[PDB]
Amino acid sequence: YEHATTMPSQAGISYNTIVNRAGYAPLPISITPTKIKLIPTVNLEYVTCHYKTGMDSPAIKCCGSQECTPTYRPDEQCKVFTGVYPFMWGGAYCFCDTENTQVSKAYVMKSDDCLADHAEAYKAHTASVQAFLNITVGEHSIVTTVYVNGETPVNFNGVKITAGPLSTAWTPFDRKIVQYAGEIYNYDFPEYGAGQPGAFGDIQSRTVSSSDLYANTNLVLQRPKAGAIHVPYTQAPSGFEQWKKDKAPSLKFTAPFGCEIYTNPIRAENCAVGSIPLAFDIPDALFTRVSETPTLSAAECTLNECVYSSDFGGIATVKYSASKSGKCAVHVPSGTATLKEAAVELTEQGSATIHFSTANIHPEFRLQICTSYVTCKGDCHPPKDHIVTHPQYHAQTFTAAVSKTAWTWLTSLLGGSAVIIIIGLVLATIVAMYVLTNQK
Amino acid sequence: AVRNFTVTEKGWEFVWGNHPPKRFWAQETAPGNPHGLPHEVITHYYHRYPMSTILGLSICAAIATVSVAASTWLFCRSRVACLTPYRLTPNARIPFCLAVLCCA
Ligand SMILES: *[C@@H]1O[C@H](CO)[C@@H](O)[C@H](O)[C@H]1NC(C)=O
Repeated sequence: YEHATTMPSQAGISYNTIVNRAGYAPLPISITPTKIKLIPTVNLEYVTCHYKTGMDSPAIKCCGSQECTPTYRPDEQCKVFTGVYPFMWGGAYCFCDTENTQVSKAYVMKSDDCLADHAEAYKAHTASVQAFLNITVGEHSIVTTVYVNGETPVNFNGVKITAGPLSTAWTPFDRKIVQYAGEIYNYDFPEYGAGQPGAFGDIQSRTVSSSDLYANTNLVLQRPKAGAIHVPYTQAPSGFEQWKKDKAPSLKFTAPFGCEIYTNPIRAENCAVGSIPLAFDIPDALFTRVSETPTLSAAECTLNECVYSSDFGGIATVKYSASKSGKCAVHVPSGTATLKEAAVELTEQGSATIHFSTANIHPEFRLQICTSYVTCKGDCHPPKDHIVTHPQYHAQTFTAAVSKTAWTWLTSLLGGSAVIIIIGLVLATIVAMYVLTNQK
Repeated sequence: AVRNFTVTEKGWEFVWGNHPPKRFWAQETAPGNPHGLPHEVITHYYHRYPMSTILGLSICAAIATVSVAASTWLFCRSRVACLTPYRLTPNARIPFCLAVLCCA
């Protein structure tokens, strides 16, 4: 047997369905997504951390001149300052008052803590979806991590399930993302080799252990103070630390649809968007003929309690006179109510209670049991809580909460005016016919 | 501080300091009573479903007013068309219509 159903991708909410055949007992299928993941494929563009300005010891030449060694290091700069008179703790270093030179040389390296305190700039694309479903079909229950691509089935007890593809291609991560301290930021970082001073990525390394380093920090060399041995320099402040000052909240705080962002691997969990289409291939072994299953008779539904709350705020009691004990795949074909139980135990004679959740102020649905179709009606009342901590299990119809007094008033306004128009038209036609027939 | 936020049926969460995030969902509860007088019904179906009552109520009122005006217009036209043949007779004898319908 083949089925094609579709269930909302709302984690933590069970979803029940029934399968019917011409000469087979109905069977219940319950799917519970405990966790829905979205794992984009990410490429490590580069790694950024705090830099460290390293200066070579000044090359002091007394009564002479020096030349600039050519540049070979990240952001490396060299300059020869003439007319210096350095001092040390012993005393004056040179004996010439002038024509002394000092070579100052600076460059940029990664900080010693780049192995731990670093941010990884990634390119994110090609999202993939996985779902951890508790699946119960034919009183057979399993747990499976099914991929939500439409290509890969999952098999168990001869049953085949093909999930996906996901209805919506939406993803929280954009093309360029930044991972730092276990948090993901949607940041438009500069490309490798295109970093700018004082901003994120001012120094870039391909890998945390890589031997390359692009540095752009506006390093310049100043003249040493008179009678001093040091290498003055001026730099734009670190772009990593400035970025940390102005990160803005991470994706776990700014993502839509309630997504929860995790790292290692970079993923988004429990996004309440889209719907998973399921394709079922069920072997005929699980199916049972109508004779084998109990057949229901003399069943009446009473709504002894109903509040149209988000949770199962309704109880329906059905009086039944069944042929034999067994199991019924209790289900409501309409969207009026959502049933907590996908199956109910059945005895020879008695009453069965079913917990249901509805958004209708005046509910009236066709509860389906093993074979019977009971018509169940009642009245519901507003619940206590203004706010709850769980999503609504039912679904809101356009005419869900419309009462009956509203129907009476609307029919009187829309339906009484039509009556008045009909009366006027009849009177006009009668008068016209009367005068026309009374001319001759 | 006191901060008010609007929570709808879709959901709403807040993180306060180092506490774990807390999520809340609205729920159709109040105010008014749909099983009551018209003002209570209008209040209940306005606070809930806003802009779907103001539009609907205005549409219904406009339809009712147009229907009433049209019915009055047709009734007056019928009265004129049934009386003027009898009305403009020089001696103005109008027993039959007034006896069968009491139009005047
Ligand atoms: C899904 O199955 C697992 C494994 O037994 C269980 O721990 C979990 O509670 C089940 N989920 C629900 C919603 O029952």
